[PDB]
Amino acid sequence: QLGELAAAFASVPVFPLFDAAYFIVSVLYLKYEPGAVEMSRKSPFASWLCAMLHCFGSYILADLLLGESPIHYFSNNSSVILATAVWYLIFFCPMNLFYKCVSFLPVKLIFVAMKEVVRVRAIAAGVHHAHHQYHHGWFIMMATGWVKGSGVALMSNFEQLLRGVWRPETNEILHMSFPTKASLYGTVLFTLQQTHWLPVSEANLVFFFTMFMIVCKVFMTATH
Amino acid sequence: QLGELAAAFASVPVFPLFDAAYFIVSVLYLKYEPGAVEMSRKSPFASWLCAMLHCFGSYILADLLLGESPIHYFSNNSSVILATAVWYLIFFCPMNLFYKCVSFLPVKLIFVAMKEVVRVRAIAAGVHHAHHQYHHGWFIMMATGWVKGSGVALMSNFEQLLRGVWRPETNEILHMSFPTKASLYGTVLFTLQQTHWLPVSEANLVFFFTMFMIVCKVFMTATH
Amino acid sequence: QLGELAAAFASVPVFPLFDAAYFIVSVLYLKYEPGAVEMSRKSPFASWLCAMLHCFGSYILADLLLGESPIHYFSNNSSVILATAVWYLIFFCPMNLFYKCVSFLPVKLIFVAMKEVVRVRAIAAGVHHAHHQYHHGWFIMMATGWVKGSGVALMSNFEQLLRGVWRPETNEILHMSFPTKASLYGTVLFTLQQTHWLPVSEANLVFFFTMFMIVCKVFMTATH
Ligand SMILES: [Ca+2]
Ligand SMILES: [Cl-]
Ligand SMILES: [Cl-]
Ligand SMILES: [Cl-]
Ligand SMILES: [Cl-]
Ligand SMILES: [Cl-]
Ligand SMILES: [Cl-]
Ligand SMILES: [Cl-]
Ligand SMILES: [Cl-]
Ligand SMILES: [Cl-]
Ligand SMILES: [Cl-]
Ligand SMILES: [Cl-]
Ligand SMILES: [Cl-]
Ligand SMILES: [Cl-]
Ligand SMILES: [Cl-]
Ligand SMILES: [Cl-]
Repeated sequence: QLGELAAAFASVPVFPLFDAAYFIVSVLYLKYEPGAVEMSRKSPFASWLCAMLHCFGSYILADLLLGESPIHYFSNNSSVILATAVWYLIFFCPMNLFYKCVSFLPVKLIFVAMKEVVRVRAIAAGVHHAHHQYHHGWFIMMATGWVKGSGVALMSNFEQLLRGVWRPETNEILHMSFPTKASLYGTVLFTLQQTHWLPVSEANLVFFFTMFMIVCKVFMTATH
Repeated sequence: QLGELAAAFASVPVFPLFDAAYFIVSVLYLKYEPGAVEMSRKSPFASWLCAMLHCFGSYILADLLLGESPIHYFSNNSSVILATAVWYLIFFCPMNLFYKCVSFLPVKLIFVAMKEVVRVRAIAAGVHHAHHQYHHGWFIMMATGWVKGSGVALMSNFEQLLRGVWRPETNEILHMSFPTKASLYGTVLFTLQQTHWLPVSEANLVFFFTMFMIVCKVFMTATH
Repeated sequence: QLGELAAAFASVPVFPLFDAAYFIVSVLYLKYEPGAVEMSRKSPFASWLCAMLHCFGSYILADLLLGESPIHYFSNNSSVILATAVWYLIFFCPMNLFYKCVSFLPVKLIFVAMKEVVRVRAIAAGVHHAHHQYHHGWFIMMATGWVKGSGVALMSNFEQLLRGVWRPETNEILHMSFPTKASLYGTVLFTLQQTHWLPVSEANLVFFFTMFMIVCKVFMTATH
């Protein structure tokens, strides 16, 4: 009955709870960046735009690669408003109370695990979306699923440019971090599953690969 | 009978007279930039391409955001040729006579006022165009109308890159100028008018907001 | 019977032999770049991505200008695999034997001449493709044919950025090289031929302009 459990796991509604955890962890990483708090005070619109890049950068990159509107996902008003509320509560909550609650390690590890549920589902969705437009475009499937999982990391050089920072000596492609490298393995596995060369159901691959990302990210977050 | 006057005001043909004033003021600002005259002598094609960015950057940004061809507007041959003639007359007219005529303050203030007529119409057109593709995409309407009014300012970091200049410590989003900040207020007003939440006709909003931009820009130009 | 010869010349199958020569010369130029060999050892994926930019940058730029998927051409699996094999054989062949064979001057000059056959055909294809979408878009035809011939040269500033290099003081538009400047003349000639204002058959223009590029590039390669 594992496939019955994996089907319910791979079909959980990501909105709004799982997307909220994705937004919280992403905007928390934004606040950790240098000058982010100062930027939210002096340039609040640029700070909000930076948070939208962290929350929706995966959709922006996928739409750019597929020749679609890079802000197509911003038509989902509920998701944009929810991400805006997360950005406001993390940077402007009185007593910084929202930051204190989500940074609590037992609460943070749960949001980190819920973010990996959204990431793996986003990788598979990128492969399936590209396959619908190119039935045999294996390199397009792998590229689309890769940026859907890496997200804002692949546009870090220009996320820094929006903040007024320019460090061209490195990029996430020249030196991949763990989520970027893991999303590359993920988009290859989901592409092979699309080719029917990887004999496994799509729900089982979502379940097993999400648990791999959950165990890795929770261990990496709790260690540091 | 104000709505009768506002209807005639909001429907004036921008081509070619009002677009010419838009091109003249934009290329004049290009010539004010450092090394622009030297660039027109040593790299004339790059100088012409820079002038097209100042004349058509609003259309380039809007088409990029909506996933359309960024040079789609360059199919309008009459507008491209007219902008090319303005660029040639400003940089290469014998005795620099064309520059002397358009830089005359009474003539320059008229071209500045006529440019604001094109800008406000461009903001409203960006909101209406985005609404046609997304009936409830409020954030897409606001983004499209914003870049239609700001124009080349939002791509200043890469307009400088084309000229061989790189100043990443600032950008028009991190520190907005007046036209960029005013276009943000304008695209919100025209979006609210599209939502039918702002109880005012589209022609009255075009008339009142253009006069606001005309008064501000003419006062800012005559002061300095 | 020249038009009979020019028709057979302008219709030779570029795949796979002529495209292979295009890939070999392009990846050879990549290996000549600073730090390229070191990059292939420490960042092999970024090195492969760099080689795809040299092999397919003309298609990436044309699809970007026309608002199509910038990786649309990567659906051609045979071409991507062939370019990947060329990249692997140039950087990782035992004894560096593949590099030694293709760098042999009599063999290199043949691959250089075969690359110009692909470039001129790519320029004409860009003009014809843009004309199909814009029957009278002369500036769109010229821009599309230009990037189809220049290729990765017009994106050199960002090909360097992928490698961790940033030299913004110059670009291929501010200071054109010979292939970039020749592709600009080529796309104007093929556009004029599309307008029916240049009284010459499309096959004769392909034949005469390819021989011009072959003579120039072979002379430039053998001299240095
Ligand atoms: Ca498109
Ligand atoms: Cl940083
Ligand atoms: Cl602000
Ligand atoms: Cl998704
Ligand atoms: Cl997707
Ligand atoms: Cl098919
Ligand atoms: Cl400057
Ligand atoms: Cl030039
Ligand atoms: Cl418009
Ligand atoms: Cl528009
Ligand atoms: Cl609808
Ligand atoms: Cl270099
Ligand atoms: Cl790697
Ligand atoms: Cl082609
Ligand atoms: Cl093409
Ligand atoms: Cl037509």
